[PDB]
Amino acid sequence: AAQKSFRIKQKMAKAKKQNRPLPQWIRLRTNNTIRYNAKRRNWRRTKMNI
Amino acid sequence: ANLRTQKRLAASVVGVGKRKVWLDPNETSEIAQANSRNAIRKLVKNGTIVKKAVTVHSKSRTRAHAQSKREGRHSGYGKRKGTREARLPSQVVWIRRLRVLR
Amino acid sequence: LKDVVTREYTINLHKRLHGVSFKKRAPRAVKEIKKFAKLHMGTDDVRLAPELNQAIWKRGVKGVEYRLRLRISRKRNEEEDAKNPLFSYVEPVLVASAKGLQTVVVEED
Amino acid sequence: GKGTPSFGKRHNKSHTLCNRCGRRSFHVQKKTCSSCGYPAAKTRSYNWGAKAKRRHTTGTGRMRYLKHVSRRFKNGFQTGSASKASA
RNA sequence: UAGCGGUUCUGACGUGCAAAUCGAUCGUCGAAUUUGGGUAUAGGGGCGAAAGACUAAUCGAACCAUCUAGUAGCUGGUUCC
RNA sequence: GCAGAUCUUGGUGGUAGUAGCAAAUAUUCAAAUGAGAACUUUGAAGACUGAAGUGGGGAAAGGUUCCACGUCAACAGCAGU
RNA sequence: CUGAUAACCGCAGCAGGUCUCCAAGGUGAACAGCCUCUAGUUGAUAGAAUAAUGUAGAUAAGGGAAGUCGGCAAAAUAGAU
RNA sequence: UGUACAACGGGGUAUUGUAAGCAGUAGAGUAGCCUUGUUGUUACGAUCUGCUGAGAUUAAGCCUUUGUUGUCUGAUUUGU
Repeated sequence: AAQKSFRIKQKMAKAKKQNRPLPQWIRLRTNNTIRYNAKRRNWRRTKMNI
Repeated sequence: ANLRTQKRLAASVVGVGKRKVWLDPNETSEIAQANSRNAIRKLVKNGTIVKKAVTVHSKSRTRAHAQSKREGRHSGYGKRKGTREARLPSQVVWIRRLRVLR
Repeated sequence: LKDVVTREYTINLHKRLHGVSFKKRAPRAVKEIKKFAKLHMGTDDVRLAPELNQAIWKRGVKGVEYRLRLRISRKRNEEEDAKNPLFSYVEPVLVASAKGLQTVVVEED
Repeated sequence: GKGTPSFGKRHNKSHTLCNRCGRRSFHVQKKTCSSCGYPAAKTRSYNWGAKAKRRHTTGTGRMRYLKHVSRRFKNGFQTGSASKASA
């Protein structure tokens, strides 16, 4: 890294856009039971294995 | 308040390292209002943030020590820790002599 | 009831910092001047002046002078006032010889 | 020596992302995947590894074409369009 | 010296800073040197200035899955009156 | 049907508020923020790494830590604005 | 952007491990060791007392290995002419 | 509210060992000068002498003190 492919950088883009909590409106929804974001990754605790 | 960013930008603008920038505590809130390099360049000119010029390292006892070695001091057997070849080699004394004759 | 009387002193730090480790002879000189001002003036909030902090740390951690000419003031407190109504405030006084001086009451005139 | 300081030297990769199964199981030196087996003509699948088939048989992805087969069988593979009667 | 190693204190640590580190002491230091990156060699197979050593914390023989709920004259347990 | 299989899974104990949080020489005063400052920020000191650096960049590897604003339940084995 | 006693690997913000370019003044043979400048830090739970026993350093009159399996650990010598 | 107690200061005792600063036909020599000498001076000069048995430190587990400055009723608990 710092000098990369495009495939790996594309996967950094997708793992960036996934790295956000629930939107607040999903909690108030009818018959919603998604309490939080469970597939959340952080760069310290879970390396993404590309 | 918090003045990390302003010290970073001040050292980056004035050119001197972070260990030499001055952020006086009287004007502190005004320095906390300046959040750009262009505002730092206005807080530099009027005298709010100055250089803190260099700690002096006077090579003067070096000059006295050198001048005293010039007169023929500091050259006994105990001010001398490398060998007679390590200080001034045999080869260089010879190359000085034999070019002179040549 | 006023008790605002400023007094100067010599504190003999040599018989206070005796036997203290060398990386603790200046900060314990600080923690000893706060106790000294508690013992004389009586109050429990003490403010050392930063010029006194320079006067302790001239010769590093372990080169505290033997005797420091202090000027201890006692003042009243304000601004959402603390647990004491009064405090002390210890400034240095800048003398040639801290040896040979007694204690002297400073007049405010 | 063979435990943690030798783990300190572990800065490379044997494997990179396979183009067919997207997995980081394509060996760099061997130039072959190890989970699917690209670039062979097949996908590696074994009856000893019954879980690996279950992880990658049909019905786990999108079914971008099979989803519309039974339904399209269900009419008898008609071509054209329907007519309009009323309302 | 740097580097590479790891000799003794059978020192420290020994529910550790560390699944083998720390500190002194020490071997070697210009070449049968040290090291990166690429590549080659794969399990009764490799590779070995050879110790049955090393082959990803595993090695007189790797790891994974399956036959496999393998076999057991041997241990243990075996539920109310 | 259950007391026991170094039983499986989940929870909870005494120990015990003890063992400890002791390498890398080091902290101190004032002000400001703030409900609250040994730990934040600024000024004044005192020092340390001493240019085979605790300095300037990069290869590998990580992947948005980069930078700003707001913020402190959680992590930062004390605290924390 | 970090490139490492917090951005990589070691279950973790782990005194370990990992490739290199630049690299100032003095003493000194020296890119050793100590001190400084440019640069960077002041981070590594703190306060008070400071007894047992420790770990790390030290010093011991007279004798001098009588200690122990063994002068192992320490001391001595140590540069240069 | 006391020939009390403390922080200082003074004195004794002690330890080290002669301070800072000034002076000096003291000073190995070496320059610069002049009437060039029969100590000819000026300057540089580690050191030496006089002041200097000085100066420093002296209680933290030394002694004493009429000198200077201060301190001296906060909480809590208890009976056959």
